[PDB]
Amino acid sequence: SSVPSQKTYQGSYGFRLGFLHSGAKSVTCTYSPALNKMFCQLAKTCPVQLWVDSTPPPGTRVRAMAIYKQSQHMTEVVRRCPHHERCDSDGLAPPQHLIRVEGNLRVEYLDDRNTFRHSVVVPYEPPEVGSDCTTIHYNYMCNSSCMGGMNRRPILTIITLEDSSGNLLGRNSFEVRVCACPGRDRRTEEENLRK
Amino acid sequence: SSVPSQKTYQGSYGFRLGFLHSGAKSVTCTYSPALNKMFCQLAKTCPVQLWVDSTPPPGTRVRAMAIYKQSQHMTEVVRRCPHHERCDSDGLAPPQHLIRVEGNLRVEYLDDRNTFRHSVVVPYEPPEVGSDCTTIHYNYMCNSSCMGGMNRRPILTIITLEDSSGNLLGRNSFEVRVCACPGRDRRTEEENLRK
Amino acid sequence: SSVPSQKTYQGSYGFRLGFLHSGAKSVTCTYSPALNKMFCQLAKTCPVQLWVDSTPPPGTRVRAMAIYKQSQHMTEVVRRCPHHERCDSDGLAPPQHLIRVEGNLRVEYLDDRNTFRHSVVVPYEPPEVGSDCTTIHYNYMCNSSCMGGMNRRPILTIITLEDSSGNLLGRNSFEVRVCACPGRDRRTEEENLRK
Amino acid sequence: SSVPSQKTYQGSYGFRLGFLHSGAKSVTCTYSPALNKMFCQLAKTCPVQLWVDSTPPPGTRVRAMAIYKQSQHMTEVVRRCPHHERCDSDGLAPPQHLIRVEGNLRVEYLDDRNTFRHSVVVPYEPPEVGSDCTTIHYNYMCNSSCMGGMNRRPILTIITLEDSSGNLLGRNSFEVRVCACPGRDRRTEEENLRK
DNA sequence: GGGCGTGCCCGGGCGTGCCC
DNA sequence: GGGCGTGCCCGGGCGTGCCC
Ligand SMILES: [Zn+2]
Ligand SMILES: [Zn+2]
Ligand SMILES: [Zn+2]
Ligand SMILES: [Zn+2]
Repeated sequence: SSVPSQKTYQGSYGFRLGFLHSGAKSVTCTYSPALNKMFCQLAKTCPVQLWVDSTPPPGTRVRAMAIYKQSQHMTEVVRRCPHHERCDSDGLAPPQHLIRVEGNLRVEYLDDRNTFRHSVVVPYEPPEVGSDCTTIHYNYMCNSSCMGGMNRRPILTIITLEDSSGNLLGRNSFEVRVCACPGRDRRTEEENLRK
Repeated sequence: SSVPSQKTYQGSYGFRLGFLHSGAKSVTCTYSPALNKMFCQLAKTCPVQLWVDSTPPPGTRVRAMAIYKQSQHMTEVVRRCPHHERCDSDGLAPPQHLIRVEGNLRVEYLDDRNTFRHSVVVPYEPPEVGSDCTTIHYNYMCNSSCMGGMNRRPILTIITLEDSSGNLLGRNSFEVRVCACPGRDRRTEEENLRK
Repeated sequence: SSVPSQKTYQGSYGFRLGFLHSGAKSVTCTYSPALNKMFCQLAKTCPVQLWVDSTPPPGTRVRAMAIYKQSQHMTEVVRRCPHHERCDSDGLAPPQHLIRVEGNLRVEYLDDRNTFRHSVVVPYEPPEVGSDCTTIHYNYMCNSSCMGGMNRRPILTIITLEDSSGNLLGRNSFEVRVCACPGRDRRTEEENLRK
Repeated sequence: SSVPSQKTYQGSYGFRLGFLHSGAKSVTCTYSPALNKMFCQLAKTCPVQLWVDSTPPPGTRVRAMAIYKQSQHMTEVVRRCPHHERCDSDGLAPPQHLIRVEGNLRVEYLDDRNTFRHSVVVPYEPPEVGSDCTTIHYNYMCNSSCMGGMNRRPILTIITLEDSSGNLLGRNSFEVRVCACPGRDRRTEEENLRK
């Protein structure tokens, strides 16, 4: 009961995610729709669009949390490796958190008091007049390969729309690989998929 | 009267088990429907799905217990071998218990006061809206071959749906082999079966 | 400095070891001169002859100690596995000791206060008028394969002739394998040697 | 002035090092005379022989210290990476130290008060009558590749014979690679050398 | 962008107590 | 005495940050 659900849930507000088109072997961030997987470099900007069919009420929040994808590792909390944990904080993000948000004055970093899982939360803001969507800029602060952290294990990022009390309004998820060469690794994984 | 029943019993709630599809000679966990037998590596995650036709009431519990499959050994309590008993506790599991549950804050480990058999219990949780089933992650903390423990003897795991008082609501079981090479050993035992 | 020397040392008294001729796949004990290696079954009698060119003085003692043969394991104390440690004492031998002596009223079992290594000691007795030699009956109380004990690692037995203070008068050694089928395993290891 | 000398110096006592012959792709430890380089697995035993032409006086000590081989990295202290630092102490070795000695009751672990470099020291012991030499068992507690530690950089181990005050009596050194497959990597580096 | 690292995954096959 | 177990040794080969 300590691993959060990843089940997609558009909910009453029609909550969906969108991703940008990207460029290179070493592109900073690129999303594979075939794999529903984001490939990015350590600490680079990963834009994620939030789409809704209708505006949720005031006090709605947007939470991001990583979990390991594989059954064998689901119950292990995703955290930064010891090496990077001792390195690059912005004053708000605790050094142990993998996922950060940039460019948001109201960001909150949470350590669940029962599961000890990390997450990062911002208020939901509606798009400008109109718009079609709102964009959050996430950063992942370890490579998937980091020894003593993710240790080459795939993760999912779970994005939830929640009320102020943490009740679920919507949920979406995508896989992530943080690596040196996102364009190479996207092409490799897509070719293995179509094989 | 000191060996528990293994008789299948879907009961009033239509209680059934499901297992995941698995990958390798040394896959960490794989289930053989032909043998109704789980093959897994020591301490690796063994996901088991709980299916019900209708939700049981609050206070319902899910218990797992191991017994030796063969008549000659049924009356012997299944325990960890002395070597592994002295090794890896998570703070909750007594070191003598073969079966653990991972990722559940409400787990209880029991030593029957009359039979001295071990079991591990968690509360039953209904699936998310939606979902079709609930999944528990079990771990087996000795190999089937462990000298002074299972000593190469096959075991059954008995999963029971129970009320708070221990009254039976449903029961299912499967055989287990804990070994270094679950893929090899599943294939070997399936080939011997079809011979 | 915590691993004892195995260097052969006949010393002033011309101290040498002798071994009996043996019979079968599952002979209880058999010695390979080609390998300088004793093969025996768990807890069976292993006769070792003590030869001297001249009688050492009163108070001389005979000590036996096991060490792992391989550099990678030399610094680990040789002990019985947890399973057998909890099983068969004769009233004198501590349950953790691998090597016992049978049929000697003056046997002593020692745990070194600095290295924690085990040994077993008897007084040296001269041969009868015649013889030509004196024989000690040793027992090894785990198989080489025992999990959590020797764990398939080869050992040496070091036999030392010592004065009452532990000063060295002579030293000899031989390799040991404790196993179910000493005759099979001797033939296998001798054939691998001559290959 | 904060990087120690590696210059060979047999000194008045004719101090030299010797290495054992080794076996496999994944042999636990193997020494390349062509490269004057030790290849070993993390935490496995690395035997090093100490040879002298004459016995040094009482109070003589043997120190081992690691430095980075390349000019670009020489001035950086060699330490364990953060991941392994937080893992496996024997009660004596500080968790930050790369080099340990096993099986010696008089080992000392030092952090230089001026350079902050680590070293491990044992008393010099003369060979037995027999023997020709004395052997020390070293362990290296990180892989050469460890992120945040050696980070794929080659190191030298410097072994010094010293009086009680730290004055130099003799010095020798060898390169070290700690890796998963010492046999493979020795063969690879020897082939590159002869190219 | 091409290509070398290097811990670890992968299947082949040898152990070794015990069944026959 | 013949022969099957079964954890682990063995070499082949894929990773993936970083050198070129
Ligand atoms: Zn990291
Ligand atoms: Zn066990
Ligand atoms: Zn034993
Ligand atoms: Zn390390």
